[PDB]
Amino acid sequence: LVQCILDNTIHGRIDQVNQLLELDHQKRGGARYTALDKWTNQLNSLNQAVVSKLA
Amino acid sequence: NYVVENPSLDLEQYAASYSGLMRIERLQFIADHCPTLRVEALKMALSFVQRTFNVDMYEEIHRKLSEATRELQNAPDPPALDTAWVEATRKKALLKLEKLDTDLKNYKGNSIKESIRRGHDDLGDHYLDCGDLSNALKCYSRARDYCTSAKHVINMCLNVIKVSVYLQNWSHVLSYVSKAESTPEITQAILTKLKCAAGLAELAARKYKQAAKCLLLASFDHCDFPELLSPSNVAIYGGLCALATFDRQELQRNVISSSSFKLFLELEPQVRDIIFKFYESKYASCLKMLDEMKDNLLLDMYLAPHVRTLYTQIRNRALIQYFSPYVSADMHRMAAAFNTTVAALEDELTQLILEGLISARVDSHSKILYARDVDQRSTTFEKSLLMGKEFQRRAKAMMLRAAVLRNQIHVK
Repeated sequence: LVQCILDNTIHGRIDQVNQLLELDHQKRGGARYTALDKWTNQLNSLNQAVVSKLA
Repeated sequence: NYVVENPSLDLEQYAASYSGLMRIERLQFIADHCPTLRVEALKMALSFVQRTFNVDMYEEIHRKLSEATRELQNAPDPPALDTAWVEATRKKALLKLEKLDTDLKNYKGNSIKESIRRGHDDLGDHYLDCGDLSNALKCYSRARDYCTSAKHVINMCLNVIKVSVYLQNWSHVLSYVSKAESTPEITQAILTKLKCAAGLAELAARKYKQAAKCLLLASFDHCDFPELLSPSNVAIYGGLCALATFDRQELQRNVISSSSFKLFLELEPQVRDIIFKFYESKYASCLKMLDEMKDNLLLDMYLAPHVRTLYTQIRNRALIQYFSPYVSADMHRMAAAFNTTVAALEDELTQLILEGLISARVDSHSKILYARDVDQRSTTFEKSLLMGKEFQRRAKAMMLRAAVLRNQIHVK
């Protein structure tokens, strides 16, 4: 299991205390909010830099 | 700033593998950095430096050996330099050097470019043997002026690299490697030698990624390369740099595809086993053998500070790779994956979290390391609200700035 997870074949992680293998189901299927957040911060900081330079 | 104590270094093999001024420098480094063995190292160094008519470094090594012998005469309670060596060596060296100079300057009156280049290369070799670095550099430069063919350019590059290695002018080494590689349309394997030189120069300049990449392309067919670096140390350097910089998939791909580092790891089975345990999550044995290689190569010509940084990076990467496949890992088990204690592992994990690239939380109650997987939305909303507050605050500030300018407000 460790070798498989190291090879990125398994999208999951191991709980050795309880002899357990927990997989990240990643059923959300999103990652659009990450792009939105990057777009939000980069351009708002871009706007702040432009306003400071223009004044 | 350096110098440690460690036994079990094999002086004979390490001295015989290298040869030339490189061997002299390595023997001097081993003697100066390894006490309780400096006696035999200095004796062998003086025995070999007497060969090929050295002058000043011979005086330094003789003084060091005399001091060491005097030290030996007081602990269990100094050799003569045979100053006739000065006379005979100086006489013979002067005679042959002036004969060669006369021949070369007569050839300069004959005006042949290739002959002048070859004579200047011979003069540079003679000066390097005599212990004249700057003189050899000037001879090799007057040779570089009179180049005719691609092989002449290659020989010039090799000579300049060899000289600047001793001069520690690694910038010249890198420039000449680039010149010898990029120019002539990038059985006789010269590119392997050039890549070895570039890799060693980069490692001496505190570079690990590009140095490892250059070493990976070095084929074992080169075999004999004693003027710069022995194949065993080349394998050690490549393995250490790859372990420190290349992650698991990159490690596997490069080592397998190179097919020459397979042989190199065959020469050095310790590094091969360490890399295999790194891939197979056996970091305890990996790091104990790493400490063994530590004590073994702490007195290497160009390794010590670089290898210390490499080992720090190696242990950090080992911890990062070990915790990565787990969302809730017991710190007892993680500490048992090495000889470290619970407290030291906890401190190292805290330092890694502070630096980053582990993304973890330390539940010190049960000593379990929980990975951090935070929802993007909660972080996104928090920083978006902070941005809006900052935008409003900057909106106020710019709004304020228009006040002092429209109403002409300033210090009189």
